[PDB]
Amino acid sequence: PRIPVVWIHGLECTCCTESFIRSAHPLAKDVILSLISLDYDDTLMAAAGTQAEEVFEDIITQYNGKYILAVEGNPPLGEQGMFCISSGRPFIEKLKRAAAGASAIIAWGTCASWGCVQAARPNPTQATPIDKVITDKPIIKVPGCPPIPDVMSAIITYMVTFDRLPDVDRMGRPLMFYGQRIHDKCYRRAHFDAGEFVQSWDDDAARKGYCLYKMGCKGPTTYNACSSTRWNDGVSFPIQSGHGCLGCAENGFWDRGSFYSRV
Amino acid sequence: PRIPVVWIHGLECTCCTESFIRSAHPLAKDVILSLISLDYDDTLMAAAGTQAEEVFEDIITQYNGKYILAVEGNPPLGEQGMFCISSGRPFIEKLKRAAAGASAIIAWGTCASWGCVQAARPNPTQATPIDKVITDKPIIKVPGCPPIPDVMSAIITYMVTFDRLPDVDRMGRPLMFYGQRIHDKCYRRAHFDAGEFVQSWDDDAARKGYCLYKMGCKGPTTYNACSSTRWNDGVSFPIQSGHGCLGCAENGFWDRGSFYSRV
Amino acid sequence: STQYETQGYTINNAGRRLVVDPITRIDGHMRCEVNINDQNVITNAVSCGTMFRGLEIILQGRDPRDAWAFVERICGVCTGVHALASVYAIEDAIGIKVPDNANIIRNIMLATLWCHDHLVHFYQLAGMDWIDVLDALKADPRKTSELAQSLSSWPKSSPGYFFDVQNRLKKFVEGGQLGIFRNGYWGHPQYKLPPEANLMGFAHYLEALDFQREIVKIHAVFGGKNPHPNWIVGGMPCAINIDESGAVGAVNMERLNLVQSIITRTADFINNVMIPDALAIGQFNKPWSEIGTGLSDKCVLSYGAFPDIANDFGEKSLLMPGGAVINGDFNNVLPVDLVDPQQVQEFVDHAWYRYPNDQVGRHPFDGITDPWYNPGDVKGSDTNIQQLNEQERYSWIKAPRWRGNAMEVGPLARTLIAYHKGDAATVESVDRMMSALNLPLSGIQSTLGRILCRAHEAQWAAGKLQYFFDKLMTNLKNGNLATASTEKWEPATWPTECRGVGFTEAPRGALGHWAAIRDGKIDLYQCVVPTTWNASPRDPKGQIGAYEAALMNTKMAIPEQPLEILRTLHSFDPCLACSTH
Amino acid sequence: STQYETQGYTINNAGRRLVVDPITRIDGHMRCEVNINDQNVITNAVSCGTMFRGLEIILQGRDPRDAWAFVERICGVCTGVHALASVYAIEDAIGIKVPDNANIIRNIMLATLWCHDHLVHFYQLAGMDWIDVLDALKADPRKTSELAQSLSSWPKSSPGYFFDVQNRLKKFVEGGQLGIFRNGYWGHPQYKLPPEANLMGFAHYLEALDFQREIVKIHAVFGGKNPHPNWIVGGMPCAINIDESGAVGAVNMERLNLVQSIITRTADFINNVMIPDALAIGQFNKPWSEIGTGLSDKCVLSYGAFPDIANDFGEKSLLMPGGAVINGDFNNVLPVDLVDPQQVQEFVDHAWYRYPNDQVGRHPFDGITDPWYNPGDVKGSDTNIQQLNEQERYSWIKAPRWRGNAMEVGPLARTLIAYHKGDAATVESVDRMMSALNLPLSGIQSTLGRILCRAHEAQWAAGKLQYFFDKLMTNLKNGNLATASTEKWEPATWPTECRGVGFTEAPRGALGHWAAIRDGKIDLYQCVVPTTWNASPRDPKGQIGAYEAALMNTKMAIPEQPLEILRTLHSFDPCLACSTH
Ligand code: SF4
Ligand code: SF4
Ligand code: FCO
Ligand code: FCO
Ligand code: SF3
Ligand code: SF3
Ligand code: F3S
Ligand code: F3S
Ligand SMILES: [Cl-]
Ligand SMILES: [Cl-]
Ligand SMILES: [Li+]
Ligand SMILES: [Mg+2]
Ligand SMILES: [Mg+2]
Ligand code: NI
Ligand code: NI
Repeated sequence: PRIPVVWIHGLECTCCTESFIRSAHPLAKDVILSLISLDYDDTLMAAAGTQAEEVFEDIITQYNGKYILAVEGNPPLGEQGMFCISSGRPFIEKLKRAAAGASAIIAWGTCASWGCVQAARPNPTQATPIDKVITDKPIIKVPGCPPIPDVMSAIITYMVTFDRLPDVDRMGRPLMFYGQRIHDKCYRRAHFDAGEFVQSWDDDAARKGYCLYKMGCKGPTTYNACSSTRWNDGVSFPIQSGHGCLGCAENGFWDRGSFYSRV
Repeated sequence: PRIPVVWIHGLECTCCTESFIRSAHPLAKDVILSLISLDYDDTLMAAAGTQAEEVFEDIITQYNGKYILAVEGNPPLGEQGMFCISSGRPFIEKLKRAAAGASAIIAWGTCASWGCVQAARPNPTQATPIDKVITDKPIIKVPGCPPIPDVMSAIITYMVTFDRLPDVDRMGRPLMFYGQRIHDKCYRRAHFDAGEFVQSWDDDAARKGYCLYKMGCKGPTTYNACSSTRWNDGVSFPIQSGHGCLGCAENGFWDRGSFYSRV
Repeated sequence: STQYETQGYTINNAGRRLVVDPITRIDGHMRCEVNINDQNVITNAVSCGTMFRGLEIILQGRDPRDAWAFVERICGVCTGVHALASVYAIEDAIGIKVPDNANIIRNIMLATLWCHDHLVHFYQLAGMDWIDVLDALKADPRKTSELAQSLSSWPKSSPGYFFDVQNRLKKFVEGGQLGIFRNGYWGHPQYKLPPEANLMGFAHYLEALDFQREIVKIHAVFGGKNPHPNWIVGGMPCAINIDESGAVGAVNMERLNLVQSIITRTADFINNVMIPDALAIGQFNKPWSEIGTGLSDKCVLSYGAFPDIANDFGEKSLLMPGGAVINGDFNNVLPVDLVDPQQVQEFVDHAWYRYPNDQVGRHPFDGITDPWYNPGDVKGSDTNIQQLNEQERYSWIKAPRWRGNAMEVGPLARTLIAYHKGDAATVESVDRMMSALNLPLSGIQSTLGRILCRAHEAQWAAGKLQYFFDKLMTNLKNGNLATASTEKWEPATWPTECRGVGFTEAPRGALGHWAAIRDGKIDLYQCVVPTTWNASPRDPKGQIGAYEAALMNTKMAIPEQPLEILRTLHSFDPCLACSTH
Repeated sequence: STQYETQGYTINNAGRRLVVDPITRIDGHMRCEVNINDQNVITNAVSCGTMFRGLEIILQGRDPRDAWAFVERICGVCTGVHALASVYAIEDAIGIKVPDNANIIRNIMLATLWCHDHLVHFYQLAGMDWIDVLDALKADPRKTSELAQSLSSWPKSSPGYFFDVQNRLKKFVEGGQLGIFRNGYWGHPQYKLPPEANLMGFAHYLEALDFQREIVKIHAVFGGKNPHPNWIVGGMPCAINIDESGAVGAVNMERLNLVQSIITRTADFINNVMIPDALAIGQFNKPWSEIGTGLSDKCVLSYGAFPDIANDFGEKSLLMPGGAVINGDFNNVLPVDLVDPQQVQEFVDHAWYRYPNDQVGRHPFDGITDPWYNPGDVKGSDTNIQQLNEQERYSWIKAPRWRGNAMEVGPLARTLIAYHKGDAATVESVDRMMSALNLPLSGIQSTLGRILCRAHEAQWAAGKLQYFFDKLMTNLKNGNLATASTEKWEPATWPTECRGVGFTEAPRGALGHWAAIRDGKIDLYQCVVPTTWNASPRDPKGQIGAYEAALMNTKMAIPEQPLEILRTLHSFDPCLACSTH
């Protein structure tokens, strides 16, 4: 038997679910077929409507205390929670029901971890991260917009293989992938040290891969694995393709000034 | 019709030929079937003995002045050249005959470019690089022990697509991949600049990916693409897997002191 | 109960009410209700978007150069398309022209998205409406090999392969942990494929799930990552260096070689796996050529996309045609103008928003996004919707109209516009496809037609990837490397007040972003998105949108099992985050 | 001319002389000469290594910690195995014991090399001796599909696939640029496959050329790069961190996931592509079970490899057994000791080197590498050789012997040793293979048998990769992370004078490095390599080595076309850079 997993969705753009299916090793196919039992997921499941409600109720009842709850997105507190409606009622009610039976919770992405774009000024829906609503369960935060595909699958395989949650920093992020800054493992750091900077797009410096600090790179304040593990089977990351880090793994990154203003 | 290529082998270990077939994009299959005509190659060809000699003669006669000569390895001047014998004669005679009909010469690897391991002290065979014997033909040096697979295939695709030789530095190395040092694009540079070094193998610093300078890393004096393009479809490079650079793309790298003495 | 007439339909809310909430195998966040008569035929259909975030509000006061990064997060499924529309809109406002390589690369980014998004929809989202997965356990592996080999040259077809796939599914099911297959519609009488076709289709579902991850490596090379690649106002940030020192720091011959390898593999998969599977669904389900027509024989809309002449958005430049048809008159394809206030307008009389006068429609340069949750009597409470009240406000999606007409957008819409403008390639392709199915042209205006059109667009986009790559390489051979214009990067160079429109064809249909800039900041930012059109609620005349129309008049075999509703809704590829933003 | 008797052969150099120089589809650097009688039967065979570099001379005065990197460059085909032998030798001399995870990772490095080197040999080196590539143009694609599907569950078998491969080959040759196929032996009467089997094997040649690049990703993870990965004295440099800060700088769960993915894919390709093709070659070429026996029914040697108990090189630890057989007595598997001066010795009476007494053999701790190019009374001259003189010195390869006996090493040798020691997995594999061909056990002692044993060993090594990976993960679950011992890393900790032996089984056979350290520097470093055994020249008794013996008594159909000589030589996988170093 495989460990039961329930995956729910609040206010979100689906980027973390899409990132998960990009995994190169293990393939998402093999995670679903061999490593976990993905027992509820609105984006992939056959059943809809009353048949999907029956799956949800049956799984959280039969496996009470024993399933992992994956959460993508967040609950809005505005309009009595009716900015996000599921089966006719506020999403927050489904979140609390699912959390009550879970052994542990994975908060995928900056939305579930912190708030992300819907929580940026002026936050019209009062979007609120999972840990401010669910206060009596272990929550592992895996931030990024979205997190790296092979980081997502590595965290899953760690938990299944070792039969334990990853060790975390003071904010609940796994030490393995969030312990160091982007700028502490960046291949352009030689240029930063030398004062060798891109000053305007497509200048001679940009064509030699010089540092993006003066173009607004937020690598120096951002914790993630993009400059080492990289993205999409190791093919690239934002800086390697010529754009500064946005700071997308960090709480409040949308409201720290323009992406093109210096750290 | 595809461009004729003759590939010959002096004193060598076959590592550059093996590197070529590791190419991820284009596949070596597609280079041989669709981009070039690989008309002579002792490691792959069907014909042997007198039938292989007939191929060599027919190709260099019918395509005189029109083929590219690829060279792996180097000629020995000791024992009248009989440290490397081909068709019962010194290898140097096959090199001179092949070079005379070529439009241009690609010196693959540190052996062909500089000497490599057989030329390290005391150089028992008097192994000598190609450009000290052939002085009247363009020679592009592609050094490394061996060079990176997808560098080899990118140089080939450049030459076919653009119908010209790559621009070179003052040593004859392509600027595209040999213009910068390993240490100028190394992802551990932040640790170098902070004084954060591995001091003994498998210490706490080693387990965090700290800089390998105190373990003998020669990245500061070595020009190649290993820290940006990386090896084997981008999977790794020497430093990323925990060993300092040996300096293997540079002339004389075997005789610069121990690999574990600081640069 | 009441009844009224609109667009040739009789909308009647007598009879049994059925609710489908959640709709699954979409991004999320949709509710559907219908009424059925005593013959189990739909006489009323209600489309509801169940979430809202408010990106149009969040964008106020941002730097226009940053806008693309915010609006890209409207959606991670159609990832990149909102960034493209944003940079187009800001460049139109300020008066910026980009270099030819930046335009070519942006066209590569959009074609890559079309390939990926259309492929994953066919298999992972719509596929299980047509393939009975559990029935695959009854197939003969040798007969499955025989079927596959009769439809395609694709290599992966051995009897041992299909046996191995079948045994993996058997072991998955045997322990009772059916995962995504639990409590499905398996055995419904509208599943018409034989067991061998169900096994072949399931094997391909799994091949597509693996292969889709490779396509987006093109977005990683030019845009850093996928989902959510990076872009700039003025071009792209991916500087090019082929033959100079430091090419290790830029898009070089090795990076371009990787892109070419992905293009070839992507065309091969779509042409030899997806295309034959789509044609086979058509062969075994011909009655669905007459179900779900909706507005597709009445009113269809395309803005056009893929400008081949850099910075020229006119008819001679756009590779994917734009135009509008209304009142079923396909002999007169009409021109679209996104600045004309009498063309695109949005209504909120049946949506959860405030206007000063809800009986009139607002063009997006006059748009208002003032959320107001007000469901009226829903037979429960404000926090317990038992039955939406479609006589009043029932959705977070606004109601867009074109000259007051309700339109369908997306692959079928685009195919009909190009066909009736006389695009020769389109005419030939459509005629040959319908000939092979032994169906009339009118068969394309249906739920089956939406699926066939999407697959033939994936094929078209995979061919255009090679065309665009070859144009890039031609420029590099001629020494033209530029990827960004920075003459107007600094805000001191901008007009004090200006406005612009950015438009394209996203995988789901016509997309526009309307932006007004004042004193260096965003003053207004309004989006009208393809699923906003298709999933629209009603307007002050009671006119119904594309989803509600396509569900009207549909027979259900088993009212409690909504397979026919799912087939038609999934044929549009709904993106509800896009629809509400 | 002369005639003498040795090892049951009559060695006779009267009659017509044939020369094959260059030997191709090897690493390079071999010359072969034979004499044939009136009946086209080989009566004399001469094996010559035509290069030398002198690594044993270059290593003098180097730091022992550096030696692995120099000797790795003996060979890029068997890349890594000389580094492994080196670190073993230096650790044996100094008295270093490595942590369990370093030993497990070294075993993974060796098993990875076995899988890669054996697979590439089967297709790219030996395959064209058995497959007639031009005859593939005559095959029927549907009959090719049917054949492939009768032999294997491998998915890639459609008629369309085989037609596409056939058309690629047809296009390749239609400009008259035949490349690697030019002036081949196509149509020779010894080509016995039907056209459908030629097309199947050629498709597989191309599949293997593509797939082999993936296997070595395991070397890149643990060793940085392939070819020529990195190692250390004391363990491996690839520090592990699974669950602590900074795991992005080390071997972490994502890196281990990549290794697991390669292992599964490698096992699947070997078991479903290489294994059925090797058996098919056997079915269609059964007479080659009686050709090329040589020394394989007389004298065979293995040192043994893959220590499962860290730092224990004894019989209870080694997963691949060691032992020697002489005089055809397979009932008496003898133990091997690499320190005993009466066991391994090298002679130079027929090689281009100086000894104080060339009539005696020297153990490697007493070894001498003093090059002396002296070909004597050749036909032609010293810089233009027409015929080597095998009565005098004729090669850069030294002549190794075991207790004075000439031995065969490599996959067939190891298989015979393991079989006759009673290894259960070996006995089962061999018995099942020979049963499938309806051949007696003695059929393995042959040119065909060498090929079958190599395929057997690729399957064995792919299974052991999973075993070792699981052992690594079990240690990590228990908190055992160590990868290096550094208490004797500094030279001041070493004995002032010490010596050691490092040994293993490389893909081509028994490998040993003998090292002496004095005053912190290498004082002596001698290598005896598998192809040095098999390609050996004669000794003072006139005893012949494995290649010369396997060529004796072979019938040739066409004397001017050396196909039968190539088949037998290629069956040993010659590595001439290894042989001479
Ligand atoms: S590009 Fe960004 S992360 Fe990299 S060195 Fe420069 S500032 Fe730091
Ligand atoms: S590991 Fe080597 S190349 Fe990298 S920063 Fe340190 S010294 Fe430089
Ligand atoms: N395609 C797509 Fe998403 C929607 N609807 C956008 O734009
Ligand atoms: N295998 C191999 Fe190479 C040889 N002979 C070594 O050692
Ligand atoms: Fe993956 S849902 Fe996409 S917006 Fe930033 S994390 Fe959220
Ligand atoms: Fe590729 S042959 Fe290998 S030793 Fe250093 S380059 Fe030489
Ligand atoms: S923008 Fe996000 S994806 Fe990585 S490089 Fe910066 S944390
Ligand atoms: S040893 Fe060679 S492979 Fe690259 S990292 Fe240093 S130049
Ligand atoms: Cl946030
Ligand atoms: Cl050198
Ligand atoms: Li030891
Ligand atoms: Mg809007
Ligand atoms: Mg030796
Ligand atoms: Ni979307
Ligand atoms: Ni070798």
